[PDB]
Amino acid sequence: MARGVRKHLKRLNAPKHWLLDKMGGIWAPRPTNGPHGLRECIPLILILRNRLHYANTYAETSMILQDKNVLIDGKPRTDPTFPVGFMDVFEIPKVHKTFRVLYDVKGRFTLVPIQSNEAGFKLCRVQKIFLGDKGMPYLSTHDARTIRFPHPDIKTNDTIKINLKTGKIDEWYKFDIGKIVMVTGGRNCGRIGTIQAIDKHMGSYTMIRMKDTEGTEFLTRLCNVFVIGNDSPAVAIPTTKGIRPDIIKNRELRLRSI
Amino acid sequence: GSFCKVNISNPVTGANKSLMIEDFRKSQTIHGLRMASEFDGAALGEEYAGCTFRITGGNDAQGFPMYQGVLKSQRARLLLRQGAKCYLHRRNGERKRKSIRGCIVGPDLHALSVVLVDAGDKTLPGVVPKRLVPKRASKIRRLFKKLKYPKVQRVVTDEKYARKQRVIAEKKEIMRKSLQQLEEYKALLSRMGKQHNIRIY
Amino acid sequence: GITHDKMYKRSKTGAVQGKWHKKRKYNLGRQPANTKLIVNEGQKISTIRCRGGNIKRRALRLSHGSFAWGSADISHKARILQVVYNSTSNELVRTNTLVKGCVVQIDSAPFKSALSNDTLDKEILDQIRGDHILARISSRPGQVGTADGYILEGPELLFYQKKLAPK
RNA sequence: GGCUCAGGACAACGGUUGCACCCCCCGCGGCGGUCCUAGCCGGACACCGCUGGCAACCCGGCGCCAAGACGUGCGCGCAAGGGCGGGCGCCCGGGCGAGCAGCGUGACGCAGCGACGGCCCGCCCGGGCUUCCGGGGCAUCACCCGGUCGGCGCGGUCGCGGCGCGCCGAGGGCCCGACGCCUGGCGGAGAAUCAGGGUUCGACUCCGGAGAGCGGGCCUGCGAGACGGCCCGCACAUCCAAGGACGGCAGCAGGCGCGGAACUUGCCCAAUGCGCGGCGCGCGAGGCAGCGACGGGGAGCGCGCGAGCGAGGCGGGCCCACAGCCCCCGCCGCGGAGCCGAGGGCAAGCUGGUGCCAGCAGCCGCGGUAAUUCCAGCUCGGCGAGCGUCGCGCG
Ligand SMILES: [Mg+2]
Ligand SMILES: [Mg+2]
Ligand SMILES: [Mg+2]
Ligand SMILES: [Mg+2]
Ligand SMILES: [Mg+2]
Ligand SMILES: [Mg+2]
Ligand SMILES: [Mg+2]
Ligand SMILES: [Mg+2]
Repeated sequence: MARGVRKHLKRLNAPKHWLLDKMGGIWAPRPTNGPHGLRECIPLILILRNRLHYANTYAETSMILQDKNVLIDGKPRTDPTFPVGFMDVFEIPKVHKTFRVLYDVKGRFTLVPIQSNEAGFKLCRVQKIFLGDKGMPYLSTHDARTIRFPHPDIKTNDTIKINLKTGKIDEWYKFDIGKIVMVTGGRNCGRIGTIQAIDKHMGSYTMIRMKDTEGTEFLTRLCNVFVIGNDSPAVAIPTTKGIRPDIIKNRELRLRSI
Repeated sequence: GSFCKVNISNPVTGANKSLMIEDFRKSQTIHGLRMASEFDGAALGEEYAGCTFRITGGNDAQGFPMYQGVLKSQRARLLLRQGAKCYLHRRNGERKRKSIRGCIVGPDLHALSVVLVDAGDKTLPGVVPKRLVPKRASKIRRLFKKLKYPKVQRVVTDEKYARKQRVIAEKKEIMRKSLQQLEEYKALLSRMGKQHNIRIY
Repeated sequence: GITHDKMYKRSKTGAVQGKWHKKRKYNLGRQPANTKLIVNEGQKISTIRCRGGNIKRRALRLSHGSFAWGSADISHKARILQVVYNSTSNELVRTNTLVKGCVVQIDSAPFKSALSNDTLDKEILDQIRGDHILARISSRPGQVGTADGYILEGPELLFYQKKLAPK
């Protein structure tokens, strides 16, 4: 029974969707606390070193971050272990590359290059409405951001559009049947579909049923259902519109690419 | 050995000196005296008569220091806390048990620390030079190769004033914006109840 | 030292359980404050550094407290005279020890200073005309450093009056 | 972080719940109204100078000086706790499955922040306890428990709770195996074996738990009942200029003892990470090398009538924190097989000795003049850089 909090992370005990190599080393980076937690995030160095290949070692990534060449929602971050999460903005001005962090059909993080018209905001999921000091209403989001004095019409599990420049709401999407959603956890991560039923069980989890555009149907709990607009997506999405292929189709694709 | 290394320090002029004693009959008057106890120098007729001394400390034969409030003529062990005399800590909250000689004076001593408080007219081999000068602004204001001088402190130049004014203005505008936001939210909610702490006064 | 761990107890069947670890600081305890009514003298309160840096204060001696008359909504600060009843033990009463639930006598001066004539609860007015008023303690000394309460009335007043009348 | 498995058998542990009984540093985002010299307040110590004790370990006295240290504190009422504020059969917003939060008002109390402004709130990781199921053997252990079971009240705790105390009543568990005793008992993910069903093990790589000679206690700190932190008893151990002082390798190497059994008292932070930080430092974590027939994988001691090819040696590259090693380019050139057995199970037979002796033989059996079985030579068989013997597990 450890006397205090943990600071290390063994490579084998790291999350699977990070795709770390077994023999790369004994250790893995331990993300620091921030907007996203350990199991729904990814350290900055992994993106800067094992994905874009701009750096070959820890020291290069540290130097780059100190030089303040990377922006995360308009605020330069110098922490090599800063956690990056879903619906983030990842812009590198010195190479005119701007990406949005999303989930692929396989259930992994991806960078979707975006335009300037939609790179000044982000979508947030509201999880809690509480009264703070002096009875002032508040709200919290999945990225650990608190807003004061919100519109009464906003309820839990809704989606919020906040401008990055200032940090103010402009519009919100209600949680209802017939609204396009994206799955952010479980066996169905990265899929896109439309809500068709909402079944609530007293004292336990609420289940959400959605249908894929092709006609497929799948189930998931409400804790990882993310509205990304009405009917049509508000933001850009990867090339494939959240359609998971079968093993046979994936094998055909692999053989074609070989 | 059988002696006592009496060290004399003059605080008015910052001069100190030491000498040796080879007897106890002479120091019998010194016996039974505690710290901060007046001891007339007439015991030492060698240019010390008529001068009032004060006992400040000393080291026993083995070298153990002397502690004020024990009230004893032999050494004893106690658990010493942080910031106490005769103990150097290593960890922040660590203690130690070590021996110390008693406050009361006796023949077992080997070194005696004494100070001069009042003397006669006669001057003795035992001016105060100042290797350093005051560094705070208030101190110097009260009091009055290379050129090396201390850097002054507690001086309020131009940029300190600007910083304080900026901070005050920032706090004021923060309060004003919060008040405005509360007012507009209150103007809204015309069709619902509300529960906030009303500012008093 | 003092612990509230369940590892030193028997099981529901009466068996003895084995000791599989040493003592832990999560499960510690401390000696009671035993707050004493005053009746080098003065109010004394101590501070305790609890887990997480939080601060807890236990009163060792006190003499005053705030008491509220709910029916008429009259609250004043009064002096406690002495303890007269306790549902746990007579020894606490003899020693004049203050705990939550103690029944005490407070001075009537603050409450007779006004509304001694207004037609309120008759059973309280007679007490007001005297010198002491029966009251109860609602706070927890030893945790917050205060001894507050309320003036009795209703069935509980009759209960305690019958309890302490024959004595 | 690293080491180990002593203790512990409705416990630890694995999966599944909950806190409307809880605490939480860094980090991220908010928030920021403080009752009654502010061109900027006050005093100290550290290092250091002078002077000294003591074998060592340790410290003493006097003396000017600094703060993002300490203390006081300018400021638009604000910490904790306490009294009162909903219903008339039930159900049909800040928020819930759930009367939970916040607020108003009457009394107390002036906590925290403030000499370059942060008290407070939310998330996050982590912890504490908690629901349901699983969780070794012995019946030459059949009845067991007496804070043991429940209720009331207080105290203590971060917090619920017989957690502790006082009073009251009596209960709780058991052949669907209690209680007691034993274990050469850490648990799981997993490993060995092999038609299917199963049996045995599970110190060791990942997770969780416990410990730092035995037994206890405690300070600092958000966080420790910490041991490369302190105090005590016990058992060991070291220096002594005899009055005194002082230690904890189940961390890396190394040594003794024990045993059937187990490696260098090496180099480096260059890679993976952690700590503190701007152009880096440190890390016996970790990496590199050395010993290494535990063990696993790939080639060879020739082919053919002449050539060719390795091992090996000498130089140049590449690699390397530096050195190796692999691989590549030139010149010269060592080709080396053992361990078991030949009566049967079980594939493989002729001479010379010995004479129920010496010896072989897992079992059957041989040996007392041809010994197909002992001891030797020849020949032959199996596996092969490996073969055989002893113990354990599966079959
Ligand atoms: Mg004030
Ligand atoms: Mg200060
Ligand atoms: Mg054991
Ligand atoms: Mg472990
Ligand atoms: Mg431990
Ligand atoms: Mg310890
Ligand atoms: Mg340690
Ligand atoms: Mg050690």
